[PDB]
Amino acid sequence: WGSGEVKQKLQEFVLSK
Amino acid sequence: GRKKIQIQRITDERNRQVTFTKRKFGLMKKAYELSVLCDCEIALIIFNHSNKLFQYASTDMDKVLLKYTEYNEPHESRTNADIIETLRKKG
Amino acid sequence: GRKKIQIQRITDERNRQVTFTKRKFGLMKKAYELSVLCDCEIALIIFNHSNKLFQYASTDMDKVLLKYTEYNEPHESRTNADIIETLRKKGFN
DNA sequence: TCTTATAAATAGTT
DNA sequence: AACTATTTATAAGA
Repeated sequence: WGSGEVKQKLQEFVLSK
Repeated sequence: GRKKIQIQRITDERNRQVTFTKRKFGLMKKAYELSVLCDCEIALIIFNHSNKLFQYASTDMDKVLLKYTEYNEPHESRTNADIIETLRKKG
Repeated sequence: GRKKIQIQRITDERNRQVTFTKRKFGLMKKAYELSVLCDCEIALIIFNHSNKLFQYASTDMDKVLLKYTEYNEPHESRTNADIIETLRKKGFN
């Protein structure tokens, strides 16, 4: 939920579908 | 409970909030129990009527979310509509 | 149930599988009920003991996950340790 | 897979 | 903030 790598990876995963 | 209720939106604001707190805990308690009995890892994400966030993970939300991104195989995915259909079938 | 159980790991493989299927449905049903009664949006992610994936969302999983990534305030966050703490403090009710 | 006896969660009142 | 009668969930049976 905050600025970091986990947030970035989840966002990328959802958007790439 | 003292009476059976219909599963429909509660419009009384106090009752909605009381119900939310109680049932949110109940749901997390059932998640804890499933995680221990069946050796699984669980996460819950909840946005309430005000769009405030509440979360639970049996151990670590970071790990659950990262693993979620790696899973490629077909898997079970259900929604409210599916649950309602199962309840019709159950009668 | 026909007999009282305690909350501990099930070692019998068959019983574990049966219990998992039944309690997984029960958990998703409670999520459905909370979502409708209280106007919540809910996602549930479950990895079983072999790390097979099962999911539920009240309406749309992708919407809930993206809202999670957009949230930029402190909020209530619980783990099994918190649940146990609440149980230790609560009454027999 | 469904049913049944019994335990757990909760609706209404306080 | 607690209480309890009842509805709902489920552990073991069919």
